Amino acid sequence: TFENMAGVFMLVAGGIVAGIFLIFIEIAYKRHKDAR
Amino acid sequence: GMMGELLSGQADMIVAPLTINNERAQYIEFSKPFKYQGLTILVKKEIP
Amino acid sequence: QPFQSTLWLLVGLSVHVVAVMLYLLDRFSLTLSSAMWFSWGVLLSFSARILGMVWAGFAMIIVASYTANLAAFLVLDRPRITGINDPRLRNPSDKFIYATVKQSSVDIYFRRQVC
Amino acid sequence: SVWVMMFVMLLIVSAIAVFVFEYFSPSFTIGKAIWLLWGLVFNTTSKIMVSVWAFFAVIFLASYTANLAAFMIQDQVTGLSDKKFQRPHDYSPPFRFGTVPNGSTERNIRNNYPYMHQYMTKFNQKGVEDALVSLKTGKLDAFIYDAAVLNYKAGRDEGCKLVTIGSGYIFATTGYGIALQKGSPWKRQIDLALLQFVGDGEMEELETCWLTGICDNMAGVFYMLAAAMALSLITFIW
Amino acid sequence: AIWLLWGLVFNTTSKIMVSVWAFFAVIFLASYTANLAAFM
Ligand SMILES: *[C@@H]1O[C@H](CO)[C@@H](O)[C@H](O)[C@H]1NC(C)=O
Repeated sequence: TFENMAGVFMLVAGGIVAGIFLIFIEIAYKRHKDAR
Repeated sequence: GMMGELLSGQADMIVAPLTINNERAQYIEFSKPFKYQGLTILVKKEIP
Repeated sequence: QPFQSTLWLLVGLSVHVVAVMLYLLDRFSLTLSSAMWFSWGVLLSFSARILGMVWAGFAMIIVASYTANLAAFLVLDRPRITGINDPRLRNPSDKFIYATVKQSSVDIYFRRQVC
Repeated sequence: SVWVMMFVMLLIVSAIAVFVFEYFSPSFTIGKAIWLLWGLVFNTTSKIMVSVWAFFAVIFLASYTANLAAFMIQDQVTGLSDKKFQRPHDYSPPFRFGTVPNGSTERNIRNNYPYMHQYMTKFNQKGVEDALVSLKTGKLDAFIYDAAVLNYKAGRDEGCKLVTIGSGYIFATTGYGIALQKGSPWKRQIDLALLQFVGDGEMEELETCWLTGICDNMAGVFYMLAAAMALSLITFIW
Repeated sequence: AIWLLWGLVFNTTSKIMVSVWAFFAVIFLASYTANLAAFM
């Protein structure tokens, strides 16, 4: 509703979207590092 | 305007939201007032 | 704490009635003071999850009410006198006494001034 | 729309970590997600992304509480169009209304509500100042008189307990002025002077000379307690 | 005792009397922070 609330609402979606990809790539990076 | 039209004979009775002034009263008679109001300042809304 | 002293007992009653309900719930699937210890620890799992949620809500309500009361009282009380423009001077009762020294400029000013 | 926003956000955050946990499985069922969600408020390398969100939510709730605290720092009859005036006998305490006799508002009331005399006669007084002491002692409920006198009485009242109804409700204004006998030619000389005095600011400066005057949490707690009791009883039943 | 004292701030039957004191100190520090915020 408020400007701060709207900013938080817009930011959390982008944050979780970025975090999903970060976790997906970090799992692969950790697996590759463990394999080596 | 309206006072000139009344003085020229184009009109006889004035029924409009017209204020009361000394100059207007010196030439045009005014009846009892409808409501007691003043002048205020209008400012456009400002977003927070 | 003079901030609505009659309402402070309500908080105690609320934090006291929860203990017996918690003990009864525990007995219906930890005898004397375990429930009180757990309640005070969480104030500082189906039914248990709901109890934790309502305890958190109680704590949030209490802290929000305390902050709001403090903020309101800091400005509503313990923050005046303006002067002649104050209408109470034109109608002075016995609560406020206005006095000066006789045969001075203040008497002359009061006598000369209108209203 | 904060309520719907949080309602749709909790559903998203109740699975944004469940999907990750399920992907890490090849840990138990949705109970872990519920425990983590309800322990996140107040007090595995994937927990940093939820810890930062928890800190942001703590900041948001602190800001909300501060805003509510800052907002928290800033009734009677609506007029003569209420059924209580028409039927004062509906309630056990009778309404005590009256005014001084041989006045001017009595005839105006008669021209509009001629049936009010039966109650006016039983509460007539012999002075305007008697109404104040009658109200203080409970002998009367309200005083019917000119608005200007009531404003002065409210302004000079001790303790400011007396106040006009509403935000200065005025009905049948018909403001008074200087009277003049029929056929007097001085009307055209006096009306212009009075209008000039009004428009030039003499009234405004002289107003201060004489016209001087001085100008829920319990429900929320009860509702929250009722909701908590309802939740407890429905949980016990289920 | 030192560890308990330093962990008492923010977040055996004798711990009730220190837990209540911790809660009172939390209330006191919250009031102090509110007063400092309002002083600005
Ligand atoms: C009102 O007028 C009547 C006329 O009969 C008189 O008897 C009465 O005393 C008057 N009351 C007041 C308050 O002047």
